[PDB]
Amino acid sequence: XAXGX
Amino acid sequence: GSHMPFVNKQFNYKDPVNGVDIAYIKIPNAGQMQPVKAFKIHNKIWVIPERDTFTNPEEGDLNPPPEAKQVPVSYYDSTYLSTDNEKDNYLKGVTKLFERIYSTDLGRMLLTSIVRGIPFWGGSTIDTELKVIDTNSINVIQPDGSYRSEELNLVIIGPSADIIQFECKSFGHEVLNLTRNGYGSTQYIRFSPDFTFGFEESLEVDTNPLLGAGKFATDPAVTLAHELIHAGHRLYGIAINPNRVFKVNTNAYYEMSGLEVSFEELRTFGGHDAKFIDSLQENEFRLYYYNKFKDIASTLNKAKSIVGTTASLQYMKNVFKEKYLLSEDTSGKFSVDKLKFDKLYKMLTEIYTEDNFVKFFKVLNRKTYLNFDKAVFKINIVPKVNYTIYDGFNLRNTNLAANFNGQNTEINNMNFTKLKNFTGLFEF
Ligand SMILES: [Zn+2]
Repeated sequence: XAXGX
Repeated sequence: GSHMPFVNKQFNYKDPVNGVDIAYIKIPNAGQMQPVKAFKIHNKIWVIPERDTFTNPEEGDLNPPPEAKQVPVSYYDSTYLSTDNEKDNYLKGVTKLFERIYSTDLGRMLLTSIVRGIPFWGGSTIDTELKVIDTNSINVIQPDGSYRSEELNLVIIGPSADIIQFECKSFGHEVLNLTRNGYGSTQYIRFSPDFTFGFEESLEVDTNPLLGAGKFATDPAVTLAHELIHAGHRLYGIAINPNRVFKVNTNAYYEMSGLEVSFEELRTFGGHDAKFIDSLQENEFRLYYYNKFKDIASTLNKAKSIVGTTASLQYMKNVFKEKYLLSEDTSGKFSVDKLKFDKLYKMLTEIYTEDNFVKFFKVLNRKTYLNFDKAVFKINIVPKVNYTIYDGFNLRNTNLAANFNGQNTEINNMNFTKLKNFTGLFEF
């Protein structure tokens, strides 16, 4: 689910 | 990386179903779902060009929630991927990304590990019976209209309601334990080749939640490679529980908000981020998984019979011997070799990383996982004049070839439509 912030 | 293409066939969404590699399918434990048209791009790998309203029947509705309910980094469009033309463009976009990944040595290696990563046949209540686990298959409609069960390793599907969902909102599969016990399970990846994120080329700007509009676009091949790396850990059952976290204290803004980042995400990014994984806990995890692999070897040694299949007990014992690189003595006993274990574990967790893919693609990209997103754009990588297998956005023999100009959304503006800005909204 990942991308995150 | 690829002489013969990874996806050996040009698929159109409207090609007629044949019950083999273009077929109506259902996913296990989502019974009574209407069958969905799916496309088999490679051995063990399927693509479903639909929004994901199936895997998590808590997430069955695509409509935007209340305005005052929506978080800043979220994006809703309930019509996205609703038409045949969109679905055709999705399939060709995903396909082109697999090829871009496979054309690198690193991608070739990671795709190979993934195809080889057949979820373990540990389905039996009987300890000496080898049996498939049902959740590791899909049900495919045959030309006569009956169902057959087909094992697979990987499914690419469309997003759920939140097209830029940045973390899971409840769960993976419930026996996510299969992702952490050596066994591995079939992996479902939500992904779209039609959107990407803008980031900032300066570290000080990219890691600040109040600065930057997102000048440079992330290459979607990197984003897809990121999810494939997770799928790699998860198919070999070596994912680190998400409850193992870094309480981030290396960025002031994460810290003042008490933000936590899972070791699994840091490992997946690689580079300098992976060093934030407590060395003690890293040695713990590795011993834990080694012990899981020994359990697997002894299961296969105790194996007396195999059910739910025509394949030999011996063909399948050897499939897992290869998957887990097991050693075999003169009496035919399997065992886990510490050097081979260390090699396999290292390949999956240190060689296959986001930071490593960036080097192979020669793209600009975020320098750390611990940053703040700036923007989301709509893109279209399908036309060769927009994006290619070999060069992504930074097309050779054009103005876009040098200085990452093709990722520069100011220079290559016709290739990006900005949808939403995140800067300044975060919560600070
Ligand atoms: Zn991730």
